Amino acid sequence: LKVSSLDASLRDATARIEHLVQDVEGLRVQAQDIDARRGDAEAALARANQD
Amino acid sequence: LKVSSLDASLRDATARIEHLVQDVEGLRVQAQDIDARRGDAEAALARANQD
Amino acid sequence: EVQLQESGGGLVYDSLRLSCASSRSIDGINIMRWYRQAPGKQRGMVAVVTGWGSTNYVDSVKGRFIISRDSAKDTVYLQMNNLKPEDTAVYSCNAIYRGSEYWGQGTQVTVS
Amino acid sequence: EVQLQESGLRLSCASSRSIDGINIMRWYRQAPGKQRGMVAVVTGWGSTNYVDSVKGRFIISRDSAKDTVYLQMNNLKPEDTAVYSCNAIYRGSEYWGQGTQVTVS
Amino acid sequence: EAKIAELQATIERLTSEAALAEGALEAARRDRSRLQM
Amino acid sequence: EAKIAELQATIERLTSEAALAEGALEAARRDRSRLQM
Amino acid sequence: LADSSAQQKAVERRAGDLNVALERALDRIRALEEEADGLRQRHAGVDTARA
Amino acid sequence: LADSSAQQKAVERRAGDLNVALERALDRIRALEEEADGLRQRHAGVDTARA
Repeated sequence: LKVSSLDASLRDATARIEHLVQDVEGLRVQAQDIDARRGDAEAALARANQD
Repeated sequence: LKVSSLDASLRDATARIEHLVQDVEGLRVQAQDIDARRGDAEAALARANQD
Repeated sequence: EVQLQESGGGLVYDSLRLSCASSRSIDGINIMRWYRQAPGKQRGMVAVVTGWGSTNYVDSVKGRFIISRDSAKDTVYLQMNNLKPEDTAVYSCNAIYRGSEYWGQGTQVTVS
Repeated sequence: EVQLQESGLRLSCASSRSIDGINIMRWYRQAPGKQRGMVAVVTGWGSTNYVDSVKGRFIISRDSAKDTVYLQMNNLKPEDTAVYSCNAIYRGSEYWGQGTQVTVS
Repeated sequence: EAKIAELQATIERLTSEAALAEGALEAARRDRSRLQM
Repeated sequence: EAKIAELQATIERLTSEAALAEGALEAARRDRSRLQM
Repeated sequence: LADSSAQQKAVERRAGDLNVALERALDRIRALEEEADGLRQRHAGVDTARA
Repeated sequence: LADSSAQQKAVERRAGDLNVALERALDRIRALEEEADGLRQRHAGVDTARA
């Protein structure tokens, strides 16, 4: 009984692991998207100040 | 014996999932901070365009 | 999860009362129904209440029971009347909430 | 007032009207010398389940367009040989058709 | 409103046949528990 | 919309439970009707 | 501003709706895990009494 | 307008997170339904064997 239950629990844990790894990598990528927006915004602020 | 080994691996995996939970929550906060600066920079763009 | 406390009990030589109160989501259950749980043998339903008042029953107890809600204590009223004393059984009341099924603690009553 | 005419390893029925305006409908199996028995259930959702005997065996599907429901026989062992009749439920009513039979093997 | 009424009625009936089935099958339990025990 | 979602979930619950009852008890008919007649 | 507040309200509504959906789906996952557990112990017991 | 579009950003982001999580939750409901079906099949076989 307890090998079966512990086995199911560890399958749960594994699945949550790959899902959350995908989440971590996706939020990293989305963070670089925000970073690119910020860079463009800084360039726009620069040209705005000079104008 | 299999229960012993698999319980050990489950302990290791739950340690890993806790650490990666810490990582993902931290990255969520960090993305939040960059988002606030995005808002500030876009507002500065807007006001400069107005001027 | 919704917890369920019940009532009832006693022993006399025709009528007795049994109502279980839910722990949360008061008036938050569509189908509620008690099951009879006789010893040894398996478990089976006795009466139902929809979310709104209609009440089908088991043929074994038609007219013998009244089942009726009470949103005051979320205690559907499973009323035991004109009991034939052989009909004793542990009584657990069920709740089907949000597609999930929640079981009571069971209660045994007998008279005569 | 609804009529469920039958058809039909693949069998179907058509309703009078209002498919998917028709809530829960199911099919029933009449083994000979036996009494009534439910088979499989489609809902308005497309939520679906079978009975344990035919679990894995049969497959059921709804076509919203042409006022119909579907049952497809699968890997049948003759034991399921019976006469089948397709059922539906409408605002608290029975609705039974004429049904049709299935044979050995 | 119309759809919720219709679905309520389907709950009604499905509950009714559930009751009848569970009843006839409790009767089956009783008779056949005797007839094997 | 919440009410229709709730009641519909209850519909699936009833459907599944009724199917389980029908299955077990058709099996009871089969088995013990053979052991009796 | 009219456009932006419209989008603000719209995405807020959709976020609340999918919040309810996540709550109910997580409750359903908990229910199914409990049910699968029950299957596990009772199946073990039956398969062992049959031995 | 600045803070309204900031709230737009934040709500849209957390709404995307809710949507992907609900995707996962529906997927896992599907998976637990499949495994419950597998337990049903095995547990019907090792119930007929017991009979």
